[PDB]
Amino acid sequence: PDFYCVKWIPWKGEQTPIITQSTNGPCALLAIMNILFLQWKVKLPPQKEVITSDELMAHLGNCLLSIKPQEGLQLNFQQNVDDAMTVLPKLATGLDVNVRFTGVSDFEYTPECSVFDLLGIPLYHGWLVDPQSPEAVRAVGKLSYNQLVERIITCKHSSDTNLVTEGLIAEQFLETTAAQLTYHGLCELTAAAKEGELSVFFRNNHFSTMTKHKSHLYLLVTDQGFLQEEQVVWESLHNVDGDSCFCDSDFHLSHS
Repeated sequence: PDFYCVKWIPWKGEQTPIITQSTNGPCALLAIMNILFLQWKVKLPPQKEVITSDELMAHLGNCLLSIKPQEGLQLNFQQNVDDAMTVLPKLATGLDVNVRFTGVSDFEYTPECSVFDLLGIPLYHGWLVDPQSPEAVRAVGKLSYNQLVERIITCKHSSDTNLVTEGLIAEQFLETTAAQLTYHGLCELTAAAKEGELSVFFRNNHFSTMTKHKSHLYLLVTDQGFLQEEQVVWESLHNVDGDSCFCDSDFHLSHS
């Protein structure tokens, strides 16, 4: 959990490095930092076999601090920086996000949110309510999965089944849509999702590098296991659940 292993993969023309989580924690630095290496925003000596939470960290800070501003955020930006810079070292350990269920770019604002909101990197999650189920739209509203828990516990105690009825039928929406994704979220995600531009995906307090390529949603292979395999580069999110096909950089299929 201290060091990290480099996959070294031919991508977009040249030999490009990438990082592999084996521990598989609430680990979002590997997920962001990855993006930067692809974007070639951070170059690594061709040599490098390994890298530390230390290396990765300081690499990101020089990368954030090298953002000159774009006129939304004006001197609002100047605090967006301070916010992020300060909760930067947080990313090393891990970071909960309060996911909203309204939309796939909808969260309660952590100040760790500010790192993405500054690196022009989108964050998305799959855990959306289904307007193809009316009770949720009403019985969940704009509440978040840290604010819905607080609320379900309030309803379990209200002597008024008018608002226990909700408190039951929220308990449904979790003790069912456990996998933090719905078919609905998954579809709606591809909707928002710009082709070919890389992003980050939240699920079960766990972070993934993402993209849409030929209008399907393919993630990266942050798994250390498939490691000598340069051609094994993207897994699919073609499906609500099941199995996924693997690819080389150019999104051609590959086999062990």
